[PDB]
Amino acid sequence: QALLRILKETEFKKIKVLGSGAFGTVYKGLWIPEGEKVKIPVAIKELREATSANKEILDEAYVMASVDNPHVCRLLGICLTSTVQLIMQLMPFGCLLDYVREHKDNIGSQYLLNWCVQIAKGMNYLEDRRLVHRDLAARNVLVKTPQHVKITDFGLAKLLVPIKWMALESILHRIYTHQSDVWSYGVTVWELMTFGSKPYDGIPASEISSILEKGERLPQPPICTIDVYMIMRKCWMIDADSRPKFRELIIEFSKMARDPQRYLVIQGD
Ligand SMILES: *CCC(=O)N[C@@H]1CN(c2nc(Nc3cn(C)nc3OC)c3ncn(C)c3n2)C[C@H]1F
Repeated sequence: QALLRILKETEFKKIKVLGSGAFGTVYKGLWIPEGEKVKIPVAIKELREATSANKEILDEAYVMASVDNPHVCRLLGICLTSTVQLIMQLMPFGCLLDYVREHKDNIGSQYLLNWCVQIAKGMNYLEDRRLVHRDLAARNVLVKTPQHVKITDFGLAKLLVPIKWMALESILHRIYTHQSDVWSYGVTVWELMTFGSKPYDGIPASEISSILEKGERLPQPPICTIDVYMIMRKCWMIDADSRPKFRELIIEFSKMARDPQRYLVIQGD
């Protein structure tokens, strides 16, 4: 339990709002641990107040605090009052979804393929721990530096619907496995390769199941060669066991990262 710090209310201060939504509020703030001589920049995520067991909350937070990988965000500390407040390291460049949209003209093939490797490394770490993420998406990848991204919000779903990132078996039967995480990974890569386009844009969530049942899939991004699109398509196979494994995705995307211009055709790159 020494991985999870229980923070007093005086030990952290919210300074600036970073974002707000149905989940709650995320702040940029300071962590001032008592009996220490340092003030640490952190993000503070205050979940929306709920009418619903503390023992199971701490137990899940202990798991979130136990993740130890350069490409998965760790839970630094927690503060339980009428609300749940999660403290973690501040990722100054924000979410990868906003980043690829803001830098669509200045992102080369090497950055994109390196991100695919790092996301697959983080997800493979979780699979080795027998942990399922359930909400992998570009909005849930954070940018520590342009060459270092981390998967965020692990365990938050269990602590508490992204239809367009979900595998068909998850939509129809609410089944979540590592192989359904692979489907979400495929959609995430598609978000990256389109510089942040919305998947199935304008299509209501209730229609997605019938799109997948008919055999339709997200279209090939303009910059993607057929080798990269084949990986995305394999992530979206109906048979979950036929999808790639995260360990295989690391190998194949690391191979492409060694000659990135061969696999992504980007103007000016
Ligand atoms: C794209 C998804 C999204 O917009 N999420 C918002 C922002 N969130 C968030 N942001 C950061 N870093 C950051 C973002 N901005 C605009 N400035 C900074 O730092 C200066 C972050 N670091 C750690 N964690 C958990 C973060 N979350 C979540 C939504 F509010």
